[PDB]
Amino acid sequence: SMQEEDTFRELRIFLRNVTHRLAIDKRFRVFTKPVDPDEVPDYVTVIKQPMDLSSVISKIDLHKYLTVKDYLRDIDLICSNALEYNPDRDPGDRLIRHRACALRDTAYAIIKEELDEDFEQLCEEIQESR
Ligand SMILES: CC(=O)c1csc(NC(=O)[C@@H]2CNCCN2)n1
Repeated sequence: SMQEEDTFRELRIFLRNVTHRLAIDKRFRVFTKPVDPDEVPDYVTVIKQPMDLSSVISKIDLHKYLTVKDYLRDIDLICSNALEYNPDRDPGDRLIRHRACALRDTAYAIIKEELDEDFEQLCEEIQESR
């Protein structure tokens, strides 16, 4: 319905705002763009499903997210891909793991503070109806 499309549009506006606040954070620069194969050649080999904040923005605009849970699955994928690719005790790995966990924690905390639980519930019920 037209009312339901307004609901999903509000969700997209919210998700773009959260994603922008993550993308401008200096700690998360490594997560803002796909990994360059010329720079990191073993990445495409270890990580089967890459995800980054620019790809998240594109999926918002393609109406791929109908609930915040769909969005958080891709935030969680950014984080879990980073932990998987950086498992070593080396400081370069430890730094990215710390940033990856901060990205995930920050996104969850913004959503917990700013997304109305009834709004998310409405989104889920519209989605379950289609
Ligand atoms: C996006 C992401 O997770 C990513 C991008 S570069 C990188 N890891 C490194 O550059 C290496 C890995 N181990 C050797 C020392 N640091 N991880």
